[PDB]
Amino acid sequence: PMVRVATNLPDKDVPANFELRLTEILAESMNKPKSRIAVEILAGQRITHGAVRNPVAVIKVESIGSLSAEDNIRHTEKITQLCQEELKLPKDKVIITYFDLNPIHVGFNGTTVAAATV
Amino acid sequence: PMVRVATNLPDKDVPANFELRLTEILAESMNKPKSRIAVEILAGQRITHGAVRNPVAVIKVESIGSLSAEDNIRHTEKITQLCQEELKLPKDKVIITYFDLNPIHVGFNGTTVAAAT
Amino acid sequence: PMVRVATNLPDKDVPANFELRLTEILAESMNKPKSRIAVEILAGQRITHGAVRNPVAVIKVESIGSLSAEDNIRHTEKITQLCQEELKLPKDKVIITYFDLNPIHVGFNGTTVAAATV
Repeated sequence: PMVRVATNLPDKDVPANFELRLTEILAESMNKPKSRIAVEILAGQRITHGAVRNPVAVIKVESIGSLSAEDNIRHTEKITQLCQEELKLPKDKVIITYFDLNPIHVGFNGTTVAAATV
Repeated sequence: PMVRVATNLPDKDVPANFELRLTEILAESMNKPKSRIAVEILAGQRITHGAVRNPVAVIKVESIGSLSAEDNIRHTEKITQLCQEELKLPKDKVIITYFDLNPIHVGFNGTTVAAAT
Repeated sequence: PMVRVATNLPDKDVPANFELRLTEILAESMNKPKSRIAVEILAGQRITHGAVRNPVAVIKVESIGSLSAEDNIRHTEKITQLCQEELKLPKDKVIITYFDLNPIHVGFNGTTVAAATV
């Protein structure tokens, strides 16, 4: 999984261990190994939501599978909870998009995932 | 809807009200509430186009619906016009990608849009 | 094609000609004109992979076509090679996602690509 978290909160408010907690949470929720999870944090961004600069997080999650309708309810609960605890965001200021990728559309280790598997 | 605007133009050239105008324009063009539109601006970025640093804006629009073939002509006209007026970019330096998302693939307010609707 | 390269390597380690080389390589591999290739570099980013801050590159490639199963093997090899030569990344620290866009979903020159073509 590849995760991008963008917030208008300053970097100061995103704790040093946030990426590590998000990695653990998604490893468990998605049944994926930590060694295949990347997290990018962009803080202090110019973001509006509803045309106001209230604190907000916009999150993108890409994965090959583990993104069923039921799975995404669980991932959303867990990610939203982490944002509430660590960033003090309200739930209506956490926006997540999930991209369920075909293995022919992911390169890793010098080839596609499709070309590396049975 | 979630909109990301990246440009190699300096932040100076992207006026303070750009996000607000883009919000209004897309609320009207897509028939969605302003309160459900997020805009991210990344200015002063390291971007090339044609392998040199000519001014460019690269825009991503994610939405559940309101992204039909006909809709996207309209959105493109309006977004491009705003970039012409406010950033002084030519229309061939405004590149937009639209992602039409299934409601099971969007989390908001602690659950998926599908599960809430 | 619209290409986004995010790395936790400092900007210093991403040479000034990286975008130019990537443009040429993808123009050739994807049979697309240089004048329709944009490359964004985000360097010095807060990125973890496997919950560590080891050097990593996360790359997104969007295009109308030129992203078949076979094409993507080739693109992955060439992009990974460039990252090895210029950024000194190991191949298991280069992650690429490919998005194959319908022409109705791309705005360019003030209209959609679909609306501008035969």
